[PDB]
Amino acid sequence: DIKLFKKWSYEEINIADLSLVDCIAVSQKACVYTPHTAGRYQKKRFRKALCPIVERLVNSMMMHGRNNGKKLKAIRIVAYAFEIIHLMTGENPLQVFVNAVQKGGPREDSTRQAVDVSPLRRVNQAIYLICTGARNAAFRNIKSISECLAEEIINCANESSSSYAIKKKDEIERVAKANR
Amino acid sequence: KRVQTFGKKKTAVAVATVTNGKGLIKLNGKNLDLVEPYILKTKVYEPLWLIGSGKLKNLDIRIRVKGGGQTSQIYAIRQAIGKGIISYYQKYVDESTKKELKDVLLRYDRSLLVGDTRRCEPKKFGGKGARARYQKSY
Amino acid sequence: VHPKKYGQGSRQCRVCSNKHAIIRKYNINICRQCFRERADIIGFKKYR
Amino acid sequence: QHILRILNTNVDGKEKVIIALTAIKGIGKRMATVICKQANVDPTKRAGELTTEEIDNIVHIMSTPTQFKIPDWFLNRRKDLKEGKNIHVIANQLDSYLREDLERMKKIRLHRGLRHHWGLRVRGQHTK
Amino acid sequence: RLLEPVPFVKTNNCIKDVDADLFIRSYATHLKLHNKITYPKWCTFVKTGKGRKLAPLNEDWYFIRASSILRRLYLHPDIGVGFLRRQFSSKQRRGVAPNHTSLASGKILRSILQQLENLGYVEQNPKKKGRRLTTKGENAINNFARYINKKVYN
Amino acid sequence: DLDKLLDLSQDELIKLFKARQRRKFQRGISKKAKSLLKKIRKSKKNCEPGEKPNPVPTHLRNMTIIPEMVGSIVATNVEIKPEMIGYYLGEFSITY
Amino acid sequence: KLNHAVFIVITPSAIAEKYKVNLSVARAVINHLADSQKLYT
Amino acid sequence: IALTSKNLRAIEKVCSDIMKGAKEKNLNVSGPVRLPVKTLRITTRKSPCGEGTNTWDRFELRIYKRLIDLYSQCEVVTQMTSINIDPVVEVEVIITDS
RNA sequence: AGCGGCGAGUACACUGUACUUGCUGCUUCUUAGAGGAACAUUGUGUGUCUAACACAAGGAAGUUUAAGGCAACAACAGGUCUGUGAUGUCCUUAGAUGAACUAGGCUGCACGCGUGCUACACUGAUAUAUAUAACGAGUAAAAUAUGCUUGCAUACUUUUCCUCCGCCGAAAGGCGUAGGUAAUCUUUAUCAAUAUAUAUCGUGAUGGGGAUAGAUUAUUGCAAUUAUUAAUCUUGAACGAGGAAUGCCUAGUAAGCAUGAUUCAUCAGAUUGUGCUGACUACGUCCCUGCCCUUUGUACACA
Repeated sequence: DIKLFKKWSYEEINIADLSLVDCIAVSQKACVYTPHTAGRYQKKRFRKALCPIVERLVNSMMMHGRNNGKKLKAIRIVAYAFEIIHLMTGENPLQVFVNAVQKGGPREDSTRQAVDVSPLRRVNQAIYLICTGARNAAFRNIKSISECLAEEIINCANESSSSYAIKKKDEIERVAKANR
Repeated sequence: KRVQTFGKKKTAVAVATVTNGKGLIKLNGKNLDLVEPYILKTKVYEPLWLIGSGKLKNLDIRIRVKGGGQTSQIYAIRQAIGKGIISYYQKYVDESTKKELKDVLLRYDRSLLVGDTRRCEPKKFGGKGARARYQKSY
Repeated sequence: VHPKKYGQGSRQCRVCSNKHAIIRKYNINICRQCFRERADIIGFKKYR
Repeated sequence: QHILRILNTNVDGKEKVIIALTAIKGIGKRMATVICKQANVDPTKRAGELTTEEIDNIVHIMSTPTQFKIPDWFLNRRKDLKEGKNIHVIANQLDSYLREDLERMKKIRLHRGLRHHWGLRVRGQHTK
Repeated sequence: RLLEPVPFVKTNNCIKDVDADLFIRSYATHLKLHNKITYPKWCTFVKTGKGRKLAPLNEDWYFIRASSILRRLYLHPDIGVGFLRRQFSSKQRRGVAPNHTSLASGKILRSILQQLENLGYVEQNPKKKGRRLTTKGENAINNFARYINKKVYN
Repeated sequence: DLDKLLDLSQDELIKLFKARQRRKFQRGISKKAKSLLKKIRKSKKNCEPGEKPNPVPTHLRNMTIIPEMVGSIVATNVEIKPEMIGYYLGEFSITY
Repeated sequence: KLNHAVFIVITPSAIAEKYKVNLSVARAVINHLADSQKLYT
Repeated sequence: IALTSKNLRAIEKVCSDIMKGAKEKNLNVSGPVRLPVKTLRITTRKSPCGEGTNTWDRFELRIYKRLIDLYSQCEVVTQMTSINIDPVVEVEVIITDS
């Protein structure tokens, strides 16, 4: 039916923990050719999780200094990035995407005494950590942010040490070994 | 014969007229293809998959679209054509399939038949923002 | 003198007789000070 | 092929062929560009396949280009009020002629010269 | 790629039905071949827009500007130099002071319109004070549109 | 360099000058300016060439220098010059 | 810093990874074989 | 025949006054005109002195226009208006033919 | 403001179409006169079955549909007598403490703090254009002729707002006119920017980015020096996301981006409105700060 960037329809997904599934919320109602729909989140507790994870990045990687407030170019960079994922790797860009978002969330953090993370913040910190990997992998890194993305999502989805998010996840888990 | 229908959603108000013919659809002098966003072109295409091009192949729906945001034009035009096809089914062509026509539109969503009333507000006093104050010093 | 039909001198408030804080919106030719208390009688209905 | 060193920096060999002549001076990309178009050098190629022949064409181009078709205003320091009409004099000679200009204001020694001498912006940098 | 399936009944009776930027690109293509017009030798030393602050760097800025201005003529049979200036408005950065939107340069569009008048594709008239296409212009641009339509359809 | 400027008419002297003086002169000269000129010429003819001309009373900052009245000191000791005329007077108290 | 050169799966990114080239000359080699960014065939 | 005022009830009553005479006299009368209202608004600071928080007030004037036409005698319509118009309302007259 | 309809078509389809002229079959459409509709609304739940609160639903409208203003009692020895011919008391006027005129100052600067304005790029630097809305706002002087000898006096239109157009000038700007005291002319079948898709570059203190210059050209005002404003060329400081500290902020809002209006002859980098893109997460807490209530202890009452 629909086609993400006229290419993808994500008709097969991974099981993951089956809990992040409701948070990632990939379904027909959230199906769209490109992100940056008119979706609204300011009424309840679900529809922020209802919003597709693709939008959850096109709106979250956006912040860096002057580069703030440019979102059409965020859709641009994600559209190109999805190209490079399935090109440098033989798997579905959105499938390795789901893999990365699933295995890029901190399983616990003390934050005042360790405490488990709800799936909402599991997805949240995964997105945040990969996007702040993107910013410092686009600053002073020779390579452009697009190929930086193509490197970081595979690094986080295959458990490769090069991803910033996984190092930060290990640091965040390490606090448990000292408190709990 | 001839029915004139309107669509009000966000800034843009679309006007269309369903007329007798073979399926001639016109968007100003443009067609449904050169507005630019192929993403919203298929958003407007969704009803044509819901109903079918075969039925559109026997009536003409002229459109004038003017002013407003890019999203609002498409969102107004889908409602305008839906109201037009509903009026034609009620008046001239056929009622029983109109019953199911409403049902198949509503099954996809309620957003097509009626849009949203979300709109911006009068910015408030205190600073540049509506709800943001000038930085304070002590 | 050095008069001309230009600048802040050629016009002033018509009650305080001062050139400071004069508003000419719709050529009202009044100062904000006295205007803020004439606003209701003139018709300026503080609404929203 | 690449890396040619001349009176102005031309290390930008891996860079573009036109930028090979626009980075030498006049970062404003206007004097450099008018010199480029008067020298008739395409931009599709890169600076690694440039010719000393084209460079010599340029060293004839920038020689008092008032003789060329360029207008009066576009050229830097158009009037510089004196018995004639002076010119943009690029790189070391640029520094020399604007040195002549900065010494000639010592006789002026008016408010603006005294201020720029004592270390104040000619318009006020407003350290207030 | 730029094509998508068309199940609705079309007309293809004019140029507004066909693409705009690629149509003016193909018009520039035919314009190189037939070369009824000049470059001219006057546009090369003045930037397109006041706030552009860059040279155009295309060797075709004038060539596509004429094409676009013709497309604007086709769309609006009543336009003026102010209209084209506004249509070509661009940002301008004033250094330490904020950006501001400012119009284009009048003389470039004035020369383009005078060249169009010499070409006779457009004309003036008191009634319909803006620029109005001649009927010969209509037929030429319409057969041009049909040629453009067919060369991409089949 | 200087004699042609001394004898040259205002209409082309102002073309030698810059448009900031051009607009001023083509738009107005005002009566005080002509009084000051007809008086400084009197002072220039009366005074000896062995010493500089005396300053001008009733000080003002908008007496354009036109190179046919070079020599004066002012009532601020920067002598007006052929490179200096198109700059207005200034010469004020910015005491530091 | 830059050290890649035009000297020596037509995907721009993959070929750039394979041959350590600039992106302009990577699209140049793409043209050299086939004959902003595009959707792939 | 157009009317000017600021408070809508004045125009409403003096407009209800309009068509009754036309119905009585069976004239060739054109239809009414219902223009969007104009809003005149200004902003001004409170606090005569500069001390304290800076606070301002916003004002508003609603301005109401309608236009009518009648193929009726100018003097008779002028009088049948002047009989029942308020000085707080302004009127202009013009005629039609068919 | 239109919708038609036909009146002739300019090019195509074939048994209506974009561009045009003109009026009238007609007013949901462009709109406002008017009221209505939202009422824990219906059922499935929590609650002493009371006050209240939940889900689902119709519905544009379910957090009072959101957002705008009005602010009781009492107080501050808060600000203002520099707003007033609102005002007491004291104080002063020809060598004014009244008015005008010349010039100057609040733009001057080791520094510090605000409000802000402009980068640290490739999520970007750059050239082309389509799809772009709203609040907006807008009318006692020119010049000519004569007389005296460019200036003075006297006579005739109205320039003295925004401007559209057609010209000239790279531009700034200059010229002569259409419209309009205004849903009618700027302008509105359309005014900015973040755009757009492909094109130059492809993070190399880089071409990023602009603190910084002299040279000037036109406008503004009689006067621009203290480079008011402004077009070009030359400029190349800091800047690798940030000391101790600290501000504001939950929905078409923050932020980014512009832009209207005021003060206006000229000048936002100020203030007040409007719109576009519609971000990360909270159906919360009393930890800090600061309030409200109850009890309690006071040797405090200027608390």
